Amino acid sequence: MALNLQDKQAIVAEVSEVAKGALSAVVADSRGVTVDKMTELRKAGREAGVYMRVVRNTLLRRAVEGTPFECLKDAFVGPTLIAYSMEHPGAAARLFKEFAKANAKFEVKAAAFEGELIPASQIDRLATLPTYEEAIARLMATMKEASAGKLVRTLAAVRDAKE
Amino acid sequence: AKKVQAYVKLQVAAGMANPSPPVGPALGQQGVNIMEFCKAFNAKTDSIEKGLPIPVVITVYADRSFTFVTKTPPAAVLLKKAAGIKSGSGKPNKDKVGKISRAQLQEIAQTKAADMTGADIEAMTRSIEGTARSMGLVVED
Amino acid sequence: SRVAKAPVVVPAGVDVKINGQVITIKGKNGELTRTLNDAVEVKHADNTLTFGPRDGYADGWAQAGTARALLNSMVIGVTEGFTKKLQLVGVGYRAAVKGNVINLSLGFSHPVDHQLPAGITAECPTQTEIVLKGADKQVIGQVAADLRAYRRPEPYKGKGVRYADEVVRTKEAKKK
Amino acid sequence: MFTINAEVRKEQGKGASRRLRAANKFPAIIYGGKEAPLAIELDHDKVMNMQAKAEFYSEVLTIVVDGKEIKVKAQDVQRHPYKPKLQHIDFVRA
Amino acid sequence: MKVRASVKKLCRNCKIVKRDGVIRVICSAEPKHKQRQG
RNA sequence: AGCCAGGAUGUUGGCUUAGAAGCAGCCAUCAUUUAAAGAAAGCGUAAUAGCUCACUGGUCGAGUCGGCCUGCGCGGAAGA
Ligand SMILES: [Mg+2]
Ligand SMILES: [Mg+2]
Ligand SMILES: [Mg+2]
Ligand SMILES: [Mg+2]
Ligand SMILES: [Mg+2]
Ligand SMILES: [Mg+2]
Ligand SMILES: [Mg+2]
Ligand SMILES: [Mg+2]
Ligand SMILES: [Mg+2]
Ligand SMILES: [Mg+2]
Ligand SMILES: [Mg+2]
Ligand SMILES: [Mg+2]
Repeated sequence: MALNLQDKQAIVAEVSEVAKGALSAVVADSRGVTVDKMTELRKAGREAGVYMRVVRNTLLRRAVEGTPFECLKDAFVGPTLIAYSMEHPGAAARLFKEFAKANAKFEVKAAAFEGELIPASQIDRLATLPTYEEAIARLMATMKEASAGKLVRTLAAVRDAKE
Repeated sequence: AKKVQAYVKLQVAAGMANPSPPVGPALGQQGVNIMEFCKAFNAKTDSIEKGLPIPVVITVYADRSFTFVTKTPPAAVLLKKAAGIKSGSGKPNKDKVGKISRAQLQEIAQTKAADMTGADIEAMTRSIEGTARSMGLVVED
Repeated sequence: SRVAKAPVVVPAGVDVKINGQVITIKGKNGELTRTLNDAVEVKHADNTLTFGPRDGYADGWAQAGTARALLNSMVIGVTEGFTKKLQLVGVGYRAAVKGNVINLSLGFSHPVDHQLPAGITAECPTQTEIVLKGADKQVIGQVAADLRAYRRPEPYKGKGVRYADEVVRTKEAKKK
Repeated sequence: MFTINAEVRKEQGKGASRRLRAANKFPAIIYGGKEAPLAIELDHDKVMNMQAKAEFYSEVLTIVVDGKEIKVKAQDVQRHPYKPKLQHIDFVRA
Repeated sequence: MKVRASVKKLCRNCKIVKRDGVIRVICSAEPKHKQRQG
């Protein structure tokens, strides 16, 4: 390895992945298999790539003393074991879901997804981001307005009104 | 994917499928029928071409036969039909025997589109690079 | 040092009766238990037991740490109690228990009937498992040893009385 | 950095000399220049350290005598015939 | 066990203990490494 | 130091190879997957092996490692 120098290094880089970062996910990894790497790196073949890293650096004293890149509320985000997930290029969307549906398949605990940076706070996995470049959800979102929400109430009596 | 349950790989060439002398009672003895190893194989083997070595998983439960999901061949045998000698190493690094270049082996690395641990279409280049240097082959990149 | 310098925390329930150099602990279960010490000085106070050396003794610490651990296992002793478990292997084995004396069949020309000691009882949930709880860690460990002894595990097929924490190497016989 | 403190020898000869290395010291000398040569005793384990650093034989060295800084170069060193210790050291007023 | 006058640990699972006045090697993997008189 | 994890993919590498898919064998030891993972440690295989090691993360929380110069002891050590 090395000393204080190797230390700072991993941080400034790992933490520039939080400064220049598109997104951030904190996932405790008890019982982490190599299949684990074989996943976020498989979901990197034909859907991601090297635009993502996830260095288990719960070195804390490291990854944390080294977020003077402005990462408050992360002392609370420093408990137990974690595997920092940081985005550089691409949207912040897809990356979150990957773990969301990984850990839910068992694939090691997800630290109840303690949440992370970008919005900046605590725990509560949302779905803002992943619904993007699927704007056909805004095609289906208009709900035909005048027509679909029509053929559902203005036209739902007959199929349920002759009682 | 899971882990372990049943799978091996012991063949010579697709040119002569389901051989007897080379493997025989060794091609499978756990749930694999020696005669049933010429039906699901050639169903896709004779479907593209025969010649190159083709190993494969041997997913075996307890339902009579077996199910093998095949993929890619050894990128090392691609030096007997698409490079030079009928052999390979023989005389490794005591003399500059064979020599390939950057040009060749390109579309050889291109075929394995579902068999490469490197999303970087460029990184998965130096991987087969060694697969053509395990016998004493210099590279004229 | 270390193990010695550690606490002990007398769980709300244990009597902790320090009479000079004699400590007696009773609680929940377990017929009390009361051992002795020597170069170690023990101190009660608060909700714990502290263990330290004693000037003039080079045994110190070393005698003190074993004090800790011992005393430690004495608390827990009467608290949770103590584990066990052995399984018999090989056709025609099997154990019994029928009181406080276990009857063993191990392929001799005779049963064995081993008689449990004081503060330790055991049951045979199965023909081939002996599980023996007790307070005195030092004693279960024995009766286990003592039992397993009638027929330690041969290293060829594995027949004999194992623990469960077993490892049984087992090897092939000389070639022909 | 090579700074070594010593004391002017009150005795000399194999007698006192063997009493030095006995009490974890050792004899030294300092000659050169128009200044008359000097009887010096150094601490073993101290200097034993400075001599392992290959820098000890190339860079000038500084000697403190009752507090008077001499500074010389490591002319010659006598080692033990079979142990890792110093026997005696010559020093030149350079 | 071996009663050599030099004991030496051999494997990595070989221990080296003094029980009574006697140095011994205790190997957990291989019993051929068991030794006394050291 | 324990204890919790992990230890792949090109690559079953080709090879004097009956069969060799890391370890009686030859020579090679290069490049990826990433926090680490050696064509390389061990048991030992009909051949797969199954299960475990260097090396990295976690827990814990103050020391820990091996040489050097020296003092005193242990084994080595059986006889009428
Ligand atoms: Mg670290
Ligand atoms: Mg005179
Ligand atoms: Mg004399
Ligand atoms: Mg004895
Ligand atoms: Mg540690
Ligand atoms: Mg482990
Ligand atoms: Mg093989
Ligand atoms: Mg080989
Ligand atoms: Mg082998
Ligand atoms: Mg790293
Ligand atoms: Mg280690
Ligand atoms: Mg001596």
